[PDB]
Amino acid sequence: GSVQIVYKPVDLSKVTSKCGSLGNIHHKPGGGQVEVKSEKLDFKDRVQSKIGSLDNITHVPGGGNKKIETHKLTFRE
Amino acid sequence: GSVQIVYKPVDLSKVTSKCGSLGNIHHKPGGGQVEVKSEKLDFKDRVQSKIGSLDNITHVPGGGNKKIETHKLTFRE
Amino acid sequence: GSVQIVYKPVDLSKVTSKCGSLGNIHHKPGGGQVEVKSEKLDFKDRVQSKIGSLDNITHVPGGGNKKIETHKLTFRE
Amino acid sequence: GSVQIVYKPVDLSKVTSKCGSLGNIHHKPGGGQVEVKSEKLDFKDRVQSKIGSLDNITHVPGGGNKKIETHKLTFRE
Amino acid sequence: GSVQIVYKPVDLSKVTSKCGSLGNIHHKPGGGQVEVKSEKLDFKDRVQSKIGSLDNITHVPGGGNKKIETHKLTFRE
Amino acid sequence: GSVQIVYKPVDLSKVTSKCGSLGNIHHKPGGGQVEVKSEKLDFKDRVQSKIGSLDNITHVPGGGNKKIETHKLTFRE
Repeated sequence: GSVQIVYKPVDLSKVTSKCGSLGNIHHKPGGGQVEVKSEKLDFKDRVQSKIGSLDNITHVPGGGNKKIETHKLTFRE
Repeated sequence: GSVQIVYKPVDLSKVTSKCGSLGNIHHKPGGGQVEVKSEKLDFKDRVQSKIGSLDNITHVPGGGNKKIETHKLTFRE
Repeated sequence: GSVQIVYKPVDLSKVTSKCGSLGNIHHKPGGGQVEVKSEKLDFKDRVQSKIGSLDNITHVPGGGNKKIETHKLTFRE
Repeated sequence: GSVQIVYKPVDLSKVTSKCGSLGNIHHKPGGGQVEVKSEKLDFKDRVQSKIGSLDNITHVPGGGNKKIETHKLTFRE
Repeated sequence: GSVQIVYKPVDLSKVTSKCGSLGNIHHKPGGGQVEVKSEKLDFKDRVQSKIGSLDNITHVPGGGNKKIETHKLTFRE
Repeated sequence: GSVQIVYKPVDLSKVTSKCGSLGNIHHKPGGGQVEVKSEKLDFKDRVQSKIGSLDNITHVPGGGNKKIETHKLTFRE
C-alpha cells in the first residue's frame, strides 16, 4: 500500500484601516462602590478569574485590526 | 508500505493601519470604593487571578494591530 | 516499510502602522479606596495572582503592533 | 396722662431625651456625577447660596434637642 | 405726662439628653465627580456662598442640644 | 414730663448632656474629582465664600451643646 498527502494552503489576504483625527474622547466616571463576600476558593485547573474589580479602561488604538489563523494535520495506521 | 507528507502553507497577507493625529484623550475617574472578603484560597494549577482591584488604564497605541498564527503536524504507526 | 515528512511553511506577511502626532493624552484619576480581607492562601502550582491593587497605567506606544506564530511536529512507531 | 407696662413672662419648660445604644449606622454612597453651567452671578444683598455640591452628611447626635424663644416690646407717642 | 416700663422675663427651662454607647458608625462614600462653569461673580453685600464642593461630614456629638433666645426693647417720643 | 425703664431679665436655664462610650466611628471616603471654572470675581462687601472644595470632616465632640442669647435697649426724644 501507499499514502501521499499535500497540505499547501496559499494565503494572500489583508486587513486594513484608514482614519483622520481621532480627536476629543472623554471618560469621566463618578466612582461607584463594590462589595464582595466569600468563604472558600478552589481554582484547581486552568481557571481565569477576577473578583471585586471597580475597573476603568480607555483603549484607543489608531489601528486595532486583527487576524487569527490556525492549521492542523493528523495521521494514523 | 510507504507514507509521504508535504506541509508547505504559503503566507503572504498583511495587517495595516493609517492615522492622522490621535489628539485630545481624557480619563478623569472620580475614585470609587471596593471591599472584598474571603476565608481560604487554593489556586492549585495554572490559575490566573485578580482580587479587589480598583484599577485604571489608558492604552492608546498608534498601531495596535495584531496577527496570531499556529501550525501542527502529528504521526503514528 | 518507509516514512518521509517535509515541513516547509513559507511566511512572507507583515504587520505595520503609520501615524501623525499622538498629541494631548490625559489621565487624572481621583484616587479611590480598596480593602481586601483573607485568612489563608495556597497557590500550589503555576498560579499568577494580584490582590488589593489600586493601580493606574498609561501605555501609549507609537507602534504597539504584534505577531505570534508557533510550529510543531511529532512522531511515533 | 400716664402709661405703665409690665412684661414678665415666666418660662419653666423643658426639652429632654433618653436613649440606649445608637449602634450600627452605615452610609455607603456610590458617588454620582454633577455638572452645572452659568454665565453671570449678582448676589447683591443677604444671599445664602450653594452650587454644584455632590455632598454627604452623617449627623448623629446623642441629644439633638432644640429650643428657640424670642421676646419684643415697642413704644411710641 | 409720665411713662414707666418693666421688662423682667424669668427663664428657668432646661434642654437635656442621656445616652448609652453611640457605637458603630460608618461613612464610606465612593467618590463622585463635580464640574461647575461660570463667567463672572459679583457678591456685593453680606453674601454667604459655596461652589463646586464634593464635601463629606460625620458630625457625631454626644450632646448636640441647643438653645437660642433673644430680647428687645424700643422707645420714642 | 418723665420716663423710667427697668430691664432685668433673669436667666436660670441649663443645656446638658450625658453619654457612655462614643466608640467605633469610621470615615473612609473614596476620593472624588472636582473641577470649577470662572472668569472674574468681585466680592465687594462682607462676603463669605468657598470654591472647588473636595473637603472631609469628622467632628465628634463629647458635648457639642450650645446656647445663644442677645439683649437690646433703644431710646429717642
